[PDB]
Amino acid sequence: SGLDAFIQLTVPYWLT
Amino acid sequence: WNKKGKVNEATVQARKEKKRLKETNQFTGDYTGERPPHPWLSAKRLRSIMTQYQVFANKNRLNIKVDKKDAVEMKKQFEEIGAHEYYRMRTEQIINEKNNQVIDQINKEIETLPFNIYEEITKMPKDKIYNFNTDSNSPYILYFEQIARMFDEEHLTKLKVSQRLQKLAEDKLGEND
Amino acid sequence: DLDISNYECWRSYDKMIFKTHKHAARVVCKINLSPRALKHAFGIGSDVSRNSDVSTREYDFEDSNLDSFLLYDYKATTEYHGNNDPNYDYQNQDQVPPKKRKQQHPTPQEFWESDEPHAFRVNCSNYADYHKFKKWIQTEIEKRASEKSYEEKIIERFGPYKIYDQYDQKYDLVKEPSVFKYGREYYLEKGKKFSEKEMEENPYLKPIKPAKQMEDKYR
Amino acid sequence: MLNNIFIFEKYLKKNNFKKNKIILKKKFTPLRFFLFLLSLFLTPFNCMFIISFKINNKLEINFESYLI
Amino acid sequence: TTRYAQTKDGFRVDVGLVINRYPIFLNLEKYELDRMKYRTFYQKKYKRHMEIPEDLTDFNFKDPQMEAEETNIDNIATHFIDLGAGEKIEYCESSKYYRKVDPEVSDARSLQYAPCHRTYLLMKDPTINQYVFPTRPVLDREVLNEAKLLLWEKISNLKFQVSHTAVIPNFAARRDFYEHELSNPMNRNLKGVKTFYFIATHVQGIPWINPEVYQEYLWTPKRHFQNYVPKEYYEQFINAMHDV
Ligand SMILES: [Mg+2]
Repeated sequence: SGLDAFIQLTVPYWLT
Repeated sequence: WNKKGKVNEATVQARKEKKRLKETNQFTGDYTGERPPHPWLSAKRLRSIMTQYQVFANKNRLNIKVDKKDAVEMKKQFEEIGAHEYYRMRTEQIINEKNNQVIDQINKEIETLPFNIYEEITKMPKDKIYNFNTDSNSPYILYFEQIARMFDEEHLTKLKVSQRLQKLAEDKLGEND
Repeated sequence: DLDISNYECWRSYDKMIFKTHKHAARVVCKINLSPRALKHAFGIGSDVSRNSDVSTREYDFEDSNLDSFLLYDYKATTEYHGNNDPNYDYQNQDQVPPKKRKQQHPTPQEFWESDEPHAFRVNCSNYADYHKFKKWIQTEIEKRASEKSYEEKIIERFGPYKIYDQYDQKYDLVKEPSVFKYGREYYLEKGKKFSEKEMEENPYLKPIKPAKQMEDKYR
Repeated sequence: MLNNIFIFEKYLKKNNFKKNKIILKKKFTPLRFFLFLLSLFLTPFNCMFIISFKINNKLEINFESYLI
Repeated sequence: TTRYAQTKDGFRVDVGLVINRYPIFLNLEKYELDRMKYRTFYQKKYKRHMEIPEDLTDFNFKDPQMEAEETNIDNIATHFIDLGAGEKIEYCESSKYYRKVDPEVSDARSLQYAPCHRTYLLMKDPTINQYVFPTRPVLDREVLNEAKLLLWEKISNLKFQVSHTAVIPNFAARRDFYEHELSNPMNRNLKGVKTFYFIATHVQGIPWINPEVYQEYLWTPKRHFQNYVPKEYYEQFINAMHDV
């Protein structure tokens, strides 16, 4: 939930 | 004489498209119209953030204890530091009152104008009222060499410098620096 | 299990909880209190940056365990509900539609001075002992009610609020800058000094002596 | 004392907006939206704990912590 | 076909200005600094807040003031040069950089009269030996913001750089009418004069005003605004002033 759920979604794409 | 209103198909689809998309996500990648960020950022630098932010979310009151001796001092320190600030803060509340009165006096008087200029003042273009651009005069710039030396640590200045490169990477105000 | 003895809280003004929207944080609990106690037992609450049309004033507390907090009032004034109507009765008592009925609400300055209780809503960080955070306040207020008001103490320490508005008085400028007084020099550990290399590697450490208004023979 | 400086820059815009309260009201894309929150953990003037939904929002922040 | 702008009450209107320069010396107290020792110390023990990695501390950084000030001729040009054994002592006034500005001066003619507090400039009238801000009237056709510039190119003549953030006026006053202008046949049907003032901020310049119009221009902060001008003029603006 919360802020912690952007971060498994948004970031791991733009690493590559 | 009025009857019930029937439904638009727009409200129908939004109710349905969500359920298709609660599982999936719209944020994940170029599904959304998304430009890449400032290339100063790298795959490794995000992991520098993630690997340490993963650490911060896993912190609690139960991963940590504190000695009472450290605690009792923390009262008088942050109590009195706050006491200076409540004096400071409560002034702004008093200040902003008198500031807003001045606005109220003039808005009564703006009615007491001729026809020509009274149009513009009410019907100004928002581009002029919407100026949030910086200046050479900004208290982060004007006092930068002073404030860089007043702190107790360089780290607390690095809190500022690393902060800007982010915001410069957001609005794309940084380029090849 | 709650014990105020080892437990310790206070108030802060920059260590805070941040919201992106009003209802992002869950209402962890509710506390019924007269606002009059708070202003007398605690400072006046700062302005609102997170709860826009909901509340009027916030509060920011902290814990021995380094756990932040918030308090606020939820739709208790006319600022949300709107002003009262002197023409509408408030005694029709469900002759017009009940959904159309509207109760009378208080103005803030009437509300804050009231002894009447009101539910104050709490927000927290992850996994704090908010159950302790209640009785701390609820007991602390029982002390500071009789003792003394918080503002009057600060007037005794710092004097009245100085705004520089009065024609009748005659005020005094300030001329000393804090730059030359203060630096990292004061806040280093005692019995130490900067390495003369570090003193020169970091140009920020190099002291300054204030410019002197030199004699005007030489222009 | 920096808090006492922005009172002027905020005052003048009250006249421009004819409002008693001013907020800058940005809206960010996802990547930009997260980094702006990293900024806010790591200010020297405020230590923060952040709470939010799963969806980006029109953020309503004071100018005090704003900087470029 | 000249007609000064008029109200429904009938009063006359005058564009006005107030100009300032931001203060230079910041008085940071200890309690605002005391944190920066404490809150870092307690962090290192327990670390209840986000700390930074090392990969973010690799970039190049510049001081905006260092490089930009070494080119500013106002900063460069030092008035009072002397000689010394090898290296030489010098000094500049009428510049904005904080070292060269002195903490103790008396020159109300100059910008640096009180670097701690902010100050606003004032202007004497040729009619009366009283300090007031610049003013001028407005025609029935002209505009406040247009007239704002007509005053600007008048007194400044582009020797004096200022930013104009405010487009909607910030103050307004109601004076009693002059004695001299009673001769004017225009003002006798108007019966009043108002002054909608704007505010602007000094940059990268040096004050100069045509002595033809106004002379003997001085500065002052919010607090010693008492001395240079009466009380009826005092109470109007001080609710809005800012002693930084
Ligand atoms: Mg019909």
